[PDB]
Formats: sequence, structure tokens, C-alpha cells
Amino acid sequence: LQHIQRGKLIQPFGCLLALDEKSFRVIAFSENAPEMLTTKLGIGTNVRSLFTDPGATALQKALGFADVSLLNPILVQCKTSGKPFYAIVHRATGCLVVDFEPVKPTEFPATAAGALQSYKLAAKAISKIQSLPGGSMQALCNTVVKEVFDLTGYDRVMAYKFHEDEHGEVFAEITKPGIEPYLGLHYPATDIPQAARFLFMKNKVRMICDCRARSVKIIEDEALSIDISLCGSTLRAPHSCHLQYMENMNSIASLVMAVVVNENQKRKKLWGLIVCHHESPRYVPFPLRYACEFLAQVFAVHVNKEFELEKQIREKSILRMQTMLSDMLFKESSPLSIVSGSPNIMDLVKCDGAALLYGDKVWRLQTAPTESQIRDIAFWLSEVHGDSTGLSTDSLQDAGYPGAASLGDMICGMAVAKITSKDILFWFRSHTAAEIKWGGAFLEVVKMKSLPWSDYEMDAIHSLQLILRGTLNVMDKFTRVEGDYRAIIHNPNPLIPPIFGADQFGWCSEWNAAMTKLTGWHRDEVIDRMLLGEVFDSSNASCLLKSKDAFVRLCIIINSALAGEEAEKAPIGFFDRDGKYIECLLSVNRKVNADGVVTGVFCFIHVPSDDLQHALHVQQASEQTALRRLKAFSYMRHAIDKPLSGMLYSRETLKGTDLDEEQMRQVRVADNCHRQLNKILADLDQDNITDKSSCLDLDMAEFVLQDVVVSAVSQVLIGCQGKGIRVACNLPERSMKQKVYGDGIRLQQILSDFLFVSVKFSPAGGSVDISSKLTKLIDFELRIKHQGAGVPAEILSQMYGEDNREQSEEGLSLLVSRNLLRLMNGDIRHLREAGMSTFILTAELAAA
Amino acid sequence: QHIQRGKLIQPFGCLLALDEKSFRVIAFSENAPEMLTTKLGIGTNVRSLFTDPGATALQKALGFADVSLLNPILVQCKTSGKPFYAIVHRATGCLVVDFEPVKPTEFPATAAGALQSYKLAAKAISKIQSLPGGSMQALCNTVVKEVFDLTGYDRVMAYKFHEDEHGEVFAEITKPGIEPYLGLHYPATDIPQAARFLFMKNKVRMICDCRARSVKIIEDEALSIDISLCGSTLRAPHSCHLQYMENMNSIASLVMAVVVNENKRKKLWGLIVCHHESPRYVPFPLRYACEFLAQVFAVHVNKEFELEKQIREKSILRMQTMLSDMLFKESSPLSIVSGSPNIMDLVKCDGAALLYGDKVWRLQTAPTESQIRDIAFWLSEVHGDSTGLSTDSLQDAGYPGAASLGDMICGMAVAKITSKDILFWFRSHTAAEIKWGGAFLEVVKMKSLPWSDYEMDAIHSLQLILRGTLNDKFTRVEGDYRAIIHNPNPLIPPIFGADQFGWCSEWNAAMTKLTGWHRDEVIDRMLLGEVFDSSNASCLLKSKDAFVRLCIIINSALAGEEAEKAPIGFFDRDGKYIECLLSVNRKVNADGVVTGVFCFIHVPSDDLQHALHVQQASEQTALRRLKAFSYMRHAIDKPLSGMLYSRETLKGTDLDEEQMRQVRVADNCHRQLNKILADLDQDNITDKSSCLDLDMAEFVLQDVVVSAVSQVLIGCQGKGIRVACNLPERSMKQKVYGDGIRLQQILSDFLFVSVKFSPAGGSVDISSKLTKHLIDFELRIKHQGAGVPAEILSQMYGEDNREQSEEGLSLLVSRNLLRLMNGDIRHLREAGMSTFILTAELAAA
Ligand SMILES: *[C@@H](C)[C@H]1/C(=C/c2[nH]c(/C=C3N=C(/C=C4\NC(=O)C(C=C)=C4C)C(C)=C\3CCC(=O)O)c(CCC(=O)O)c2C)NC(=O)[C@@H]1C
Ligand SMILES: *[C@H](C)[C@H]1/C(=C/c2[nH]c(/C=C3N=C(/C=C4\NC(=O)C(C=C)=C4C)C(C)=C\3CCC(=O)O)c(CCC(=O)O)c2C)NC(=O)[C@@H]1C
Repeated sequence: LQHIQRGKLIQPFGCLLALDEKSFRVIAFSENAPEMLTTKLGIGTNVRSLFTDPGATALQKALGFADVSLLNPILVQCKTSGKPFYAIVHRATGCLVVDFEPVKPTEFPATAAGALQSYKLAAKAISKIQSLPGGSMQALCNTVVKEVFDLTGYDRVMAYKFHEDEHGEVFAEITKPGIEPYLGLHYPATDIPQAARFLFMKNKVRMICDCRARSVKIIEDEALSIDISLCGSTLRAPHSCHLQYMENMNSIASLVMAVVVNENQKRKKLWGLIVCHHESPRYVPFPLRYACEFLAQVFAVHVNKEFELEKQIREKSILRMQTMLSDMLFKESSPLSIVSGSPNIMDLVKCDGAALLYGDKVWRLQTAPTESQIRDIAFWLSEVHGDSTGLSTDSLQDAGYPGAASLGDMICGMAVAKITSKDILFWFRSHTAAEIKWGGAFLEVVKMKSLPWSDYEMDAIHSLQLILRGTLNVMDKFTRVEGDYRAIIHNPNPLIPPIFGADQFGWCSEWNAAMTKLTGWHRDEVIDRMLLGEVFDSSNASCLLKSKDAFVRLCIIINSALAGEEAEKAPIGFFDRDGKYIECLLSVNRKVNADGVVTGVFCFIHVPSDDLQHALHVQQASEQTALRRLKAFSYMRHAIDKPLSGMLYSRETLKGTDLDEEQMRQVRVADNCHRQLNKILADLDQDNITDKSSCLDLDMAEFVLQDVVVSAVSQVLIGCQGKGIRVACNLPERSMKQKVYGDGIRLQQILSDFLFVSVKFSPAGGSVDISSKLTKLIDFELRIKHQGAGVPAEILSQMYGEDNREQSEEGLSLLVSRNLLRLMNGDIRHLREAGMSTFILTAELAAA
Repeated sequence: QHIQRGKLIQPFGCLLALDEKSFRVIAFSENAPEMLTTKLGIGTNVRSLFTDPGATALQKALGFADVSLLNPILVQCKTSGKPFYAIVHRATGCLVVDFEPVKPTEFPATAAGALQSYKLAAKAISKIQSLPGGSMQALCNTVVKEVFDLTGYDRVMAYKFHEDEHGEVFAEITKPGIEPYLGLHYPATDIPQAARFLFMKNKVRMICDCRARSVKIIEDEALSIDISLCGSTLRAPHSCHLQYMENMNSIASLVMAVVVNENKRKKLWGLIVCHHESPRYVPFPLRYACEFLAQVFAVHVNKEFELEKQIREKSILRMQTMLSDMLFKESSPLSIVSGSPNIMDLVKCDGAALLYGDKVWRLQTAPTESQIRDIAFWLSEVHGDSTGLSTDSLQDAGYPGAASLGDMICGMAVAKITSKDILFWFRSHTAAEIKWGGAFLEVVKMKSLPWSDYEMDAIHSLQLILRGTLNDKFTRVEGDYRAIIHNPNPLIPPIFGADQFGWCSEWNAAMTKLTGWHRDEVIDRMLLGEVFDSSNASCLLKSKDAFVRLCIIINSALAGEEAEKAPIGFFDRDGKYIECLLSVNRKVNADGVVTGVFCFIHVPSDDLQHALHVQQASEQTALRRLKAFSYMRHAIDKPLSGMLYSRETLKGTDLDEEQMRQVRVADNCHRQLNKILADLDQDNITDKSSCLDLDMAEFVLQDVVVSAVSQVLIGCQGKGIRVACNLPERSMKQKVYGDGIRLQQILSDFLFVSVKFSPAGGSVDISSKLTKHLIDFELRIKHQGAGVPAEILSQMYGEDNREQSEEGLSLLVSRNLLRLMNGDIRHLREAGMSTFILTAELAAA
């Protein structure tokens, strides 16, 4: 690191000057600076003398105030020859470094700069980043790398990712055709030393022009007791080993940006780097570098948003299983009833199988070891781990179980639970497959390791332990993570939601430990009292409410629950024994008897976090009842189904009777278009509505393309007859009859959409010609040619931008056609020649 | 005064007094010994009077510190087991027990608690909780109707107290033959303040009969402390109350107070007064149920109070936005007369005028030019010191004239921007009249709506803006003729702006007040980095993410797209966090070159901010759902054209006659499908009115019924349901005139809903009858098993069933269509089967 700070070298693509703040006089200068700055500069020269007034005034004004990086690009004209330069000044402890870069004359009209030009060029890459739905890191990385690729034009663009063990993994990348990819690789922690990361925290952009270019030394004043550090400057020479490492990667001009993410003024850590590479020397102007840095910043912001979304998603699962536990405690849960009923031991935690040993009998679910070896497992647990109870591990071999060959490769992670000495519970998980490529290229495989058991997932099992043991009614139990061969002791705190109840006459009858903690009132001080008036009241009670309106609402809720209709999550709030306001969500379940007489209520409370209490819990209630559409044509979706069934039955009866080839082909065409109709309405499910591009799967089937083409013609031939146009399909017979494997319905929809567009846009007397090409995997090419004015420019531009909400019906439809086409690695090519319009469709199919 | 001194009770129940500690009787009613024993002198204990259970319960209830929680205590007397409700009150250091007879009508009352009283009145609460808010009259009507249904009294009203304590009958429900009293105002002296205090103490007052003589209570000679039975429900009526009761032609009554929080402090909104022509009795559980209903109504009043505040705040925000827009483009005094933001929308009025450059411009209803000159002269002469004035009235305002001029104008607001030029706002009078039952009337035709303080605040702001853009002393009398008050505010939003290079170039005074900085300390500095920066600046932001978002907002605004109401937050000079909304508008010169931005900041209250956030988050889901559904609606079209083509070919091709009917059924089904898609006509009106444009043409009913059957034959086969159609061939095939396409849907959706709930192995029987030219068509569809659930059956019986389920909606629409052509639907359930009877009127061919 000290060599980097104390080194005096620069790249030959610019010049460097050192000025004194109090005197504005040159102290040190680049060796090549006099040669193309005066095409004589010396120590103590005044920078005003050697630069023209329009630029010298700007430079002198910029040198004044401290925070000088606000207007960094200063276009400056040399007095001697009038060559344009970019002046970029960096503050330092008495150094005041200045960098001059040569402007590219090809964009000389770009005079007049500032931090506001060509960041309107990064506006597209920002406005299309914002439009992505969240929850998908891979999509965000793909979009970011693709936009950096498009903006900069470098060969390779990557998204280098740092893991918890500071080892790099290429998360996403894009590259020019004809270049070897590097996606999926993994790199050790020694590639990027801590000095590089410490520098990238400070200098967020690093750029190198040529790897083989010779560095230029810098001379300095002999009276300088303090060396001029070039750490701030962007003209610093490459370091003695970075050069060799990038030489081994066959790269020359790399451009590296750092992504800074809060560690979770918060502490901030590097999520990774954006690294652009090239094979030949390359140069980039300053505004593009600034725009890319700003793009990295907004990428980091969206990464933070993804972290918050993941935290909320993880938080909701606490409430879900708390509700499950409350439901399991509401009814008397026997060890027999738990295994059979719907809230079984297969949904308490995400597990691959479950088992139960009690009453000297064994029950299993899904995948579990047989009756023989499960008793040996119980015996081993009893002998080795006698005093401590509760075990969790992801590998029986790591613990040291002797007999595991009989179990097999599957069923590797084991979690146990002990209600008492004999009766015990089992959860069984299967080990996953891990595969990482190092390429320092060798393959590394790790087997027989299952997913780790989170302390949350053991707290759930502990709560189930307590519930079952209390219902059946061993002491001071302690469980182990078994992360390594050494055994460490848990401190598992249970979580059971606060629960209280009242009988049919309104007297309080239940007050458990969680409520005792929440309110502070011990059970003995609240029981045998009126629930509404003596315990919960706004005037004189143990837990005062906010106001009389809240008490009235609570009475309404309790009485309505006693009447038959049960609440699910009603927000309430009250003051505890210490006077602190508590806000929570209360739910009441009616309690009935065998004879059908209501005995009372059974209320339980879970308190979510403030962020979760607001978002999606108060803001959202069926989108806060966005019932605007719920009447308009929502009834149509239901009402159109029955006539569809009517004509399916009609077509079945039609095909039941004896018909020759001519009618059979038409019946097949009908059935094909009806299947297309059912398929398109199949996508109308809310699962594909919440996220439009969520499900992108296809139906594999064997089909003949001739039927697809015939139906495509027939779906628009009515309009063709209406406008009196002729459609000709010049397709070879032998190639058209060969079966293919794929989804002909989606290609059918796409073609038919293109034919509809062409027929609508072509006036009367026109012609449509469809030609087919089969290349041998089968490459299918379809050319549709028509005459007329062609597709209007506005619709073409609309259909070339998916994010455009101005999407006309034709434009939206064509965008969906391309989105479907991209699934099988297809592309649409539009050509306009002599006024004729040609559409080229490419597809890949599996030969039968 | 003597609200507690009177030792008289209405003889419909007994009363006893009990010592605080000894639990012994001191005083008893004169009729108590006869109704409780047949000695009842100074008895030793009340436990020996009643049987064990009741006596034990009464002793326990007397034991508790709080007694109001166990008011209904059913007790029995050992003499003959007469059931008595025993209500216990605890006041003035003594207990008072009231025993009301339990009528043998409802001998198994089984209430005995404050829980069955609620369940007596659950449906009314459910009705009130479903009403959309914002309308007080609908809530009053619903509450009074539910109370009328519950109690069963002849006459009921809601009695509303105004600010001057004069009471108005806001609503009323009466049985036929009773003179209505709606809207008749009453003097404020009808209700003395003692009654209001009692109603704030006791929420129920009930009188069985106003003519029956009262009886007294025998007090203990030894005791020297009065019972003071003020809190008991057996208190006798007051004499003047009796006179006003007989004045109102009511003989029995029961009233309940409505207490709402006043803006914790609470006040009496009014009463819910029930009246009868003959003496009536109501048992205690019904009284408690109605009191709880009154409490629910009082709860629901407060949110209607809050909605008005939210509306007012939104209006203030909108006018601030209008003021900012007016400042955005330099507005000359001559630009507001004809431009889009004219002086009409600033404050509600009926006309406007302007006098600039000795030229007069008028808008909407306003006096003539000479009258404008005379008003200007009188304003200059009489009030020369004032520069802003507003009179609700002009005849008595001190202006000689405007009497024979007329013009139907009373209110006038005038603002003086400069020495000799003024704006105008003319307001026409509203016909106001009140009617006093005790009838007479008071009519005022010379007073308009008053000038609100905020409506003058707007005028002051507009005057300031115009004076500033044309370019001290601030006096503004807003009293008509007698009063004089002054000191209005600007309420101009905080405004700032940045040059095209990012340099700050404008800092409003309101912004100075909001942030604490000064214009000279912030001008000519970079807006992003030196003024609004996350690390070292004048007004620090929360974090780097907020700074990046603000940079994105400003740069996007400079690019030609404007942001409105984007939430931001920052620390002021004193370290106080401020959360507000920012809106940026691009500023473009007349040559087509932009020259910076122009930002202004709203500061809504927390509740309004929460509501705005909720609505802004909610609208997006509806937008995307609409977009997706429109795509789906368009994309349906393509394959139906192909199916129609193919069916046309099949019909064209030579085919036997037996499939002619099959192809016809298909085509009928397809055109029926086309019908609903063609029903994009403004959310079809349906109901009885609906669209009377039903297809009028000849057809065959048998084909329609066959198509309807085939529409559900697939589901019938799936579930293995056997369908029998016993239709007479001669009658079923007879030609008729009318609509058959809609009838197909009417029979098909009913068949589908019958099939859906059909148990496995069930059977469906369909019969058709023709009555005789006009033919009455009767279709009976019978299926076994339970049948349609009661919820869907009710939701088909009527249309007011909250949100409507898909099958329920379909059946509703079917009922509307049936009612269109004089048809009706009847459902019968007898011994585990459901049958639907469908009646239609058709014209025979
Ligand atoms: C004589 C001194 C004045 C007087 C005295 C008085 N009034 C009350 C109580 C009530 N007055 C009521 C008035 C109305 N009832 C109606 O039918 C309507 C309107 C539709 C009116 C104006 C009512 C009702 C009450 C409240 C009690 C109730 O029974 O509901 C009292 C107190 C009596 C008591 O002992 O509680 C007194 C002393 N009222 C008058 O109007 C005359 C001029
Ligand atoms: C020298 C013996 C070791 C070494 C030293 C070293 N490396 C850097 C900096 C970088 N190395 C990078 C590596 C990668 N980028 C990629 O695209 C890939 C793979 C596809 C990898 C692994 C990156 C990134 C940098 C930064 C480049 C930049 O321009 O800053 C440094 C710091 C140099 C400096 O600028 O101070 C040093 C000392 N790297 C090695 O792996 C060898 C063994």
C-alpha cells in the first residue's frame, strides 16, 4: 500500500500539475506536460498567464471554494495553440492536484460542461432500471450490466459479487459475440487485496487506458519536504501486480466501479464491483465516467430496497406460524390428532419428511426411515445424549452415527424432539447438491450436507414441544446446533402468542404467560372478573383503552365473535400497567361444545413491527378496496365460460358423427383455435397478473406445422375476404408435414397476430405471401411479405419499447409476441424494400 | 331543582332502599308490600324474601364494588314465583333496588345479563356499519328506522341541537295516520339544562303512562338522610313535563341521549325521542339494546365529523397549488380576467369584476359599469383607510343605493392592489327560510353566505401576488357595517428555484420561515451539494439514498417531465426533522430553451399525508389491472373469427338435417357469447329499467332450451347427473314472438347454479307449461339434495346483499332480465329438494 501512495508515475494519456493554494504557482508537473501544453512552463509559473481568459477565469473561480468537485469538468483553452482540454482538480493537503486531458475533437461541439450534461443520457438506463418489479436480484444485475454495456461499448461487462467469505463470484455478465464468457466462476480472496477495496471506497471509479503503455515519471521541486500523493488523481499508473493479473486475463483497458451498500450514518460495505474489460486500448471522456458512477449509485439504492423486501418477507413467516400454533392450541391437539389432521408436523417447518414414535408405535410421512432403523436411531440418541434433549443436525455422518448406509444418500438432516422419555418426534431432510467452479479449471463437489437449521426453526419445535407436553399433562431441556463435531448448547426461547378468553357470561377465564409479559398483570389478579368493564375499560380498569369509541368497537368485536362471525386481524391499542401505549392486532375465535352450545371466546394477539404494521397491513386491504374494476366486465370473465363449454360439447358431438377428410380438417382447425383461446385466458390468473412476466413456461407437445399455418390463415381469412385480398402460402409439402416438438400454440398466436397486422394495414387489392424455411435441432424461418404503406412508424416504435404504457392494442400485442418468441431464442426482423414490408420470424424446434 | 327531592314513583314497579353496610331495608314503596308479600316493614334481610338462587345472586351483586355490570337480575318470590327484574343502583352512600314485573308473555326471558341485550340488536348494528360515509341524513334515517323497528313505538324522531340550543327534528318515522313533524324548529327553552345534565348522567328516560297517579315511599322515622332517588329509573315525571307531554299528543315515551366528543370533552348532539298514543311497556334488555344502538350511532357521527376536516385541508392544498401556478407564469392584472385560472375559482362566488386603467371588465353576474363606478366611489369615500373589505350585505352596509338597483346580489368582497385599482367578487343571495312548529315561518332574502377567514386569506394572497408582480400598510375590515376586525395572512407556499447550471436563484420568505435560513446565506450556491446535501450542507438530508432520489427528481424535472407531490424530508437549521411534499415544474424561455426549475413545497398534516399515501399506493394496482384486462379483451378477438369462419364452412358443406339443428345450436351459442362481449355499454344499467332493446324476432323455444341444456351438459356428465326434460312436443315447438337469446342465458345460468350444488348421483327434472295471442311460459326445474345455499338464495331474491358473488350476481342479472319481459322467479323447498319456477310472457306467432 505504501508503494502505491509514494509512487510517482502517470499514464501518458494526460498531464498532471501541482499547485500551491496560497500562491497558485506550479510546484510539480508531468514530464510530457511542457511538450503539449506549450506546443515555457516552470516552477512558480502563474497558471493565469498560460491559459486563455475564458478558461482561466473558470479555473481561478473553481480553485477558490473548498468543495471543488461540484463543477469538475472545466473546458480550458490553451493560449499558444488553442487546443481544448478537460481540467479536473482534486483537493489535497497542500498539493491541489490538477489533471489535464485531451478532448476528442470529434465531439468538440460538446463545449460548456458541468455535472449536468450526458447524465440526461444516463436517464434512459435509470428510467428503465426503476421500472423493474422487485424481489429478483438476478434481473436487476442483468439490467445493470446490459445498460453499462450499451452505454460504454466495452467488450465484457460483469457484476463482481463479494460473499460472506470475501470470495468473488461473477453474478451476472454480458459480452460481445465471439468472446469466451466467465459466468458462474468463483475466485479466491487473494485476487483483490484489502488495499484495492480501501481505495475503491475513496476513488469510486478507476480507469486504465493501455496495459503496455510506458508510465511517465514526474519531477518535483527539490525544496518539497512532503511528497505529492497521487491517490486522488485518476491518472495513476497501474501497479506492479495488477498489471500482470490483467495480462493473464487477456485484458488491457479495464474500467472499474464500486457499489457501496450499507452494512445492515450507517456503516457501508462493498456489495461488489462493476468491471468492464477490453482487448485493445480504449479511452472514455469524463462525462461518461460520471454517468456510469451515478448509475452505480442508483443500482446500490435498489439493492438496499431488495434487502428491505427480503427482510419483510422473512418477518411475515413469524406471524404465520404463530397463527398456526394458536390454531393448534385452540383445539386439544393429541399426538394422534397432530399427525392425521391438516395442521400436521409436515408444515410446521420446511422439511422433506416427518416421523413420530409414541405408545411403542411409529408413524411416518412422505420420506422417512423404516421401523427397524428408527428404533436404533432412538436408542443411539438415548445412550449418547441422555441428559440433554433436543437435537438438530444436517448430517448424521458428522455427528458420528455408525449405521447410515441402510438409510441411503437421501435423508441426511435430522431434527428430534422429546415431549417425554419415550414418545419423540422426528423431522428428516435430504441433502442438496452444491457445485462451484473455481478455475484458478477444476471441479469441486460437496455431498451429504443438508440445509442448516435456523434458530427460528428450532424455536418453533420448542414451542410445539411445550404445547404437546402441556396438553398431555423432561425438565430444563437444552438443544444443540451440532454445526461441527463439538456440541454447543442453545438458549431457545419459545414463542406462543398472548392468549386470553372469556366464558359465555363474560367472565375472564384464561391468562397465559405471554399476555402476562405483554400487559404486566399476573393471571391471579385478572381472572374471575368481567372482561368488558373490569379488565378492559376506558374509565376504570386494569388495562385502560384509548377512548370510549375503542371500547365500543371492542365490545362490538367480542359480541359479534360470540354471535358467529369471527374476526381475523382487528387493530386495537391499550395502556399496560406501566402506562405505555401498545398497538396490536387482535383475532377472536368462537369456542363451541360437542352439543352445539357456545362456551365462550378465545382471543390471541400478535404484535408486528411498525413497518409491517403500516405497509401491507393498513395501506393494503385488497389494495385498500380497489373495487373500481371489480364490477366492470369482471362478470364477463365468469359469464363467457359457459358458452365455451356449450360449443365444446357441440364440437364433440359434431366429431362423433361420420365425416370425411374435408370436414375433419376444419373440425381440427376449430379445436386448435379453441385451444389457443383457452390457453390465452389461462394466463389471466392472478399469479401471472401480480407480476406480468412471472410465469414463462411452455407446454411440450408433438405437432405438425401445416395445421398451425392453416389455422393462422383461417383466423384472418374472414377479414381477407372482407377486403378482397389474396393470401398465398408457398411452403414445401415434404418439409411442412414433418412433426416437431414444442409449443405450436404460442407460435400460432404470434403468426396470427402478424397476419392480422398485415391484413389490417394493407388496403384492398393487396397480396399476402407466406414462405417457410426449414434448416437442419430444426431452425424454422417464416417470411411474411405484403404491400402498402407498411406498419406506421409510431406503432413500430411503440412495439420496440415494452415499458411504454402508451402501447396501442397492436403494439402491446406485438410486444407480447416478441416476449413469447424470445423464450425459444427467436427474433423478429422487419424490412422495408421498395415499399414492400417483410417480416422474418426465427424459431428453434426439436425434431420428432 | 327538585329532580331528587320528589318522593314519587310511577306505579309500574316496586322500589326498596338498602343500607351501605348493614344491607338492610330502610325505605319501601307503598305498593311494595302488596306486590312482594301477599310483613314488609323494616325487614331484617331481602334474602328471605326470594328463593335461594335469586337471593344468592342478589347478595353477590350487592357485594361487588361495581353494580352496573349486573343490572338484570331475574328473581322469584317464594309466595307464588312471580318473576321480577331486579336492577340495583348505588348512589349517595345507599343502595336502591327496583323490581319490575316480568310479563308472562315472554316467560323464558333467559337474558339475565348484558350479553343477550346486545344480541337483541345485532342486525341494526350490522346495517349501520355498512353505510358509506359522508352523508349525515342517511345515517339519521337508518338509525331512526332501526329504532322504530326495534321498539315498535308509533312515532320516533332524531332531535338535533343547534349552536343556539334551539332544537330541530332532523328525521322522523311514523306509522300511517300520524301528523308529520319533520323540519319544524322549536325554541331553545323547551329543554331546560337540568334535563341535559340528567341525560349526560342517565342515558335513558322511560315513561309508561303520563296520567296514572303516583305513589309515595315510606321513609324510616329514625333515619334523617333522604334517599335522593335521582339515579333510579322509577322517578316520577315533572309536572311541566307532563303538560308538555300532553301538549305533544304523546301518552308514553322513551328517550335516549346522543353524546359525541366536541372539538376529552363531550357534548349532547341530540336525543332519539320515541312517542306512543297508548301506554306502552318495554322490558329492560330492549332498553339496553337501544341504548347501545344509540352509542353506536354516536360513535359513527365522529368519523363524519373528521371527513369534513379532511375535505377542508384538501381544498386548502388545492388553492395553494393554484397560487403557486399563478406565480409560476408572470400574471398581469389583465391576464386573470380571461385566462384559465380566472378570479372565479380562487373563492366561491357568482360574479367578478376588475377596474384597471380606467377600464372595467365584468365576468358572470355583476352590476353595470355605472354601478361599478358608484360602488368604487363610495368605497373610496367612506372607507379610504381600508385596502380590503367584505360585506355579507349591501343594503344595510352603509352604501346609499343598491335598493332599487336590485340585481339579486348581496355579498361583495373588494381587494385594493394599488392606490386606484381594485378587484371584485360579487355573491348572489340564497333563499333562506325556517319554519317554527311551536305554525309560523321566518324568511330572510337579503343575507348571503358569510365570508370565511380562509376565503379572505386567499384574497389577501392574490392581492399580495398582483401587487408584487406590478411593483407596508395592512388593514382589512371584514365587518359588514358594525364590526371591524383585521390581520389576515398570506398563506403562500414555500417556493425556491435553481438555474440551468444548478445554482440556486430564488428563496421565498415562506421558505425562510420554514427552514430558518436566509436568502442571502443560500443564494448563488449549488443546489445539489451545498444547500441540499447528505454530508455537509445547510439543510442535511436523511441519508445518501434520499440525496440520490432528490438528484433523480431534479434532473428528470429539468429534462421535460414534471413531478407532483413527491414525498421528501430534511433537517432544518435547528435539527428538527421535516417531512413534506415536493413538486417541480420545468421553466422554459419563450425561445424554446430551458433556464432552470421552479419548486414549491406542501406541508400536509399527518392524517392527510397518510390518506394521500394510501390512495397513491392503491391507484397503481387498479391501473395495471385495467391495462391487463384491456389487453385480454382485445386479444380474445382473433380465434373467434377463425371459429366463425370454420363453422360457416361446415354449414356451407353438404350435411344431413339431423346436424342442421346442431350447427344452429352452436351458432346460437356463439352469437350469445358475442352478446356479452358487446355489453361494454357503460356497465349495463340492469335492474328493472335495464336495456329494453331486447331482440324482437320470431324463433323456436325448443332450440333455445336445447342450447341452454347443452351449455351445462358437460358439467352434468362430469358430475354424473341425470337430466330429464318432460316438455310437450306440440306446445314446445309452437312458434312465438319475442326474445330468445336472453332466455337462453336465463335458463342456462340457473341450470349451472343448480348443477353446481347437485350431489353426486342426483337428478334434474325440467318441465315446461304454456298458458293461452299471448302465451305464459312456466318453466319448473327441480333437483333433490339441499340445493342452493340460503346466502345465494337471498342474494338472488333481492339485490341489496352487500358485495355480490359471481353466481349471485348472475342470478341477480337473470332476475332483472326476467322482470324486463314481465317474468318472475320463485324458489320452493319442500322435504330436501329445491325447485325453481320461471314465468315469462311471450307473443304467439
Ligand atoms: C315548563 C317549565 C317547561 C318545561 C319543563 C321541563 N321539561 C322537561 C323535560 C323535557 N322536555 C321535553 C321536550 C320535548 N318533547 C317533545 O316531544 C319535543 C319535541 C318533539 C319537545 C320540545 C322532553 C322530551 C324532555 C326530556 C325528558 C323526557 O321525558 O324525555 C323537564 C324535566 C322533567 C324531568 O323530571 O325529567 C322540565 C322541568 N318544558 C317546556 O317545554 C315547558 C315550557
Ligand atoms: C498480484 C501478485 C495479485 C494481484 C494484485 C492486485 N490486484 C489488484 C486489482 C484488481 N484485480 C482485479 C481482478 C479481477 N477483475 C476481473 O475482471 C476478474 C476476473 C474476471 C478479477 C478476479 C480487479 C477488479 C482489480 C481492480 C482493477 C483496477 O483498475 O483497480 C490490485 C490493486 C491495484 C491498484 O489499483 O492499486 C492488486 C495489488 N491480483 C492477483 O490476482 C494477483 C495474484
